[PDB]
Amino acid sequence: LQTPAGGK
Amino acid sequence: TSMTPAPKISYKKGAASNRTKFVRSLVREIAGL
Amino acid sequence: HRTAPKSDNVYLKLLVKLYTFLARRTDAPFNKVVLKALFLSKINRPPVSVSRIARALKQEGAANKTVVVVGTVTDDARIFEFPKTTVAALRFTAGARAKIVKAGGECITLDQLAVRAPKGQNTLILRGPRNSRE
Amino acid sequence: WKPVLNLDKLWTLIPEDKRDQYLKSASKETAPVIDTLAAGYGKILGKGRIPNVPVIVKARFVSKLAEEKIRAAGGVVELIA
Amino acid sequence: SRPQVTVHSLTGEATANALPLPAVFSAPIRPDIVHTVFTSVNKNKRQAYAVSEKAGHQTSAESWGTGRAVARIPRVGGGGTGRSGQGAFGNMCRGGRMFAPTKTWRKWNVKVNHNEKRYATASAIAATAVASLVLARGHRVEKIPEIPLVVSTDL
Amino acid sequence: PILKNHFRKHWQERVKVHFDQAGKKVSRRNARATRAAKIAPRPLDLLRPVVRAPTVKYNRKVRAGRGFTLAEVKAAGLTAAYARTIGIAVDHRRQNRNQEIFDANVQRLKEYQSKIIVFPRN
Amino acid sequence: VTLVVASGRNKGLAGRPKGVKGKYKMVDGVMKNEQRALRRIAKKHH
Amino acid sequence: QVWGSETVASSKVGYTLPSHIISTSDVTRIINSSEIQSAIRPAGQATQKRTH
RNA sequence: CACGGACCAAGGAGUCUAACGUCUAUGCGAGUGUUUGGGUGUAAAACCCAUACGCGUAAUGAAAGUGAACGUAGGUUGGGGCCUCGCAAGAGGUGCACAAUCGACCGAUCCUGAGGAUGGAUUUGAGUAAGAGCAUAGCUGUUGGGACCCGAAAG
RNA sequence: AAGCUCGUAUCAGUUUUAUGA
Repeated sequence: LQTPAGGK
Repeated sequence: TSMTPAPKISYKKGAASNRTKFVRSLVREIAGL
Repeated sequence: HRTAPKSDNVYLKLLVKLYTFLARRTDAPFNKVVLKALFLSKINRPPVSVSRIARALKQEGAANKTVVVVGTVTDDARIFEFPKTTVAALRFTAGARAKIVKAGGECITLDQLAVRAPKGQNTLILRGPRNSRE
Repeated sequence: WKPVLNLDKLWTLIPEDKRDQYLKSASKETAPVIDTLAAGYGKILGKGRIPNVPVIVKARFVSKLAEEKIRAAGGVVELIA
Repeated sequence: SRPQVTVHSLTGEATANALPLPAVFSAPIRPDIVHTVFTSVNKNKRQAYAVSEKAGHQTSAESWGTGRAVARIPRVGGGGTGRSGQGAFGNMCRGGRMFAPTKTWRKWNVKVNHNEKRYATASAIAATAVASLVLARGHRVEKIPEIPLVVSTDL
Repeated sequence: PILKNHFRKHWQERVKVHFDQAGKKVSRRNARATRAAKIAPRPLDLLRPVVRAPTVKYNRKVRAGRGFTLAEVKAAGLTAAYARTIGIAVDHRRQNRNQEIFDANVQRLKEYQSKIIVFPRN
Repeated sequence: VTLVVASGRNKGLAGRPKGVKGKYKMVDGVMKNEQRALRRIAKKHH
Repeated sequence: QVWGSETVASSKVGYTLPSHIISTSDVTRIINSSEIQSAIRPAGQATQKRTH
């Protein structure tokens, strides 16, 4: 629900 | 703008409390000095 | 004085090989200075900003000259208008490449310059600020 | 905390795809809103001239000369609340 | 235009479909960069080795002192063992501590610049479609049609 | 010309070298996979609020908070005790003073309540 | 204090020789090299 | 798509394939150019005759 | 002189790391550094990455504070190259980096009295004067670590 | 050792002439 660290 | 926050413990700081005033003074006279 | 450069880049070795030929043959003092400059180190060839090229074209009677940099050409934010000339260098920073092409001119290599100016005609060699840094 | 910003830059904060539209047809009242607080710069300083294009500056602090140089170009300096 | 590459079928035939070069093959082929990036990258999958901390210290040796017509090296005390009265604690000594015992906090992994790493990987792709560097590297590639070799997606 | 070397103590006893960086990343991903295998339909983390950082330096930035409030949860139209069962983190000690932060959080809660599918106890 | 030269029956001992005394100095050839170089320093810096 | 070109971006954040510092990989070809050979002064023997 | 050396085998001594620095190489370049982490992985490899952070892009003053273009970024003196003329020597123009001297702006420093104004003179700085750095690697230097290897009158 | 100039008229454990107590 929080925007993740890194690249999706 | 401000949003008028909820009251806390020491904002009604020492709320009078008729009973504890009575109890402190009740022990004061009994215990001596 | 140096025989072979400290560089291990094979492409820099090819440009050195090219200009050793032209410096000993054409007997023009252009190629001797260019070939001297390719033997220098990183601290000894400071980058030439696109601003210094702009100055060199504001220069009196130096409008349609082909500017030659033997270091690297770097982008700048302080300028707003850039002239329409051909710039020859080893490497162009992505921003400076963009700025030179957008202005209308060409950004060429050093071997491309060697075809265009074998005796080093109509050229102008700029070097970057050395003792400005420590 | 006070990171400084020169007027010589001043346009790096605007993305480079927008800069062509702003630099061409320099019309007053329709200026780029340059946000320096979000950019990560406290004070504005002057290192050189900008073009005649109008500029909106929003900052915690500015210099006298940096204020004057935008005013001469025809732009406002908005002191933040 | 970037020439064209004839895709081959799984049977081994020239399919009429031809594809342009992806401009990765037109990167600078740098032997020096690929080398100096490779050494650093090859160091990365590496486990720590170290000699034991207590190796050569589990001994209660002590020097016999000067003036006794024997070496000044620390010698094992006690008696009736053969190990008693024989040199310990030195790099020169048998069953003695090694010189500068190997540690785990030696640098094992190598930090490399990311664009430098990508430079080398692009150059490496660029050299796969050379056909003479492919022969220099090894790879029996004489009896094949063209390089870069491309096969259909059904593979 | 300066340099300060803190190697006067018996430093060689306390040297931690993190060889297990690659091992511990795998270990946390296995932990997440296990937790998501036990908490099947649910995300993996509670719904966290939007919050303005303190100090003159960072008050430009907007960050994750711990929990909402009893105020933001009530204004959204639900109770704190029920919000926790739906996976909304609740902060009792945090206060509401800024209107923009408040409204952003209420809309974050409201959009969350539209997107969810709560299972019945049967 | 008596100087015992470590040769023959005195060469290579852990402790005391046959010579009965409270204090004694066990003494080498390598001891000469040190004490000569400890005089070369002393006779120059005094 | 992975590496980019003249048309496509990169798919990598702020990446472009490096530029050649020399255009042609062959130098002898560049020596044989019409303008260079016209500016070049004539070559010697390559190997010298032994006088005295 | 003195000290070591009966003979042979095998072992046997400037190593690793941290911190800071010079030089060189390489990538990018007013920016630079992925590897704290997250994603991914054929699985300690490799390959991607959001948000910040570090150093640099601005200094000065004790701090409060203020904050670098009058000029084509400045005049004069030299200056590799290049350009025009020269059958050549040579003359002139342009002058890159860089070096000397006279100036403009920033900073603190006094008269002028418009309160602190327009202008006046220096002092300070590893200043501005159209950036040059960040990162990795190599040779290496200094300092700290058992620190080139063995040895000390011990508490 | 490195960079930047001039590869020169930059000079020399020397002689001469003149100036010298």
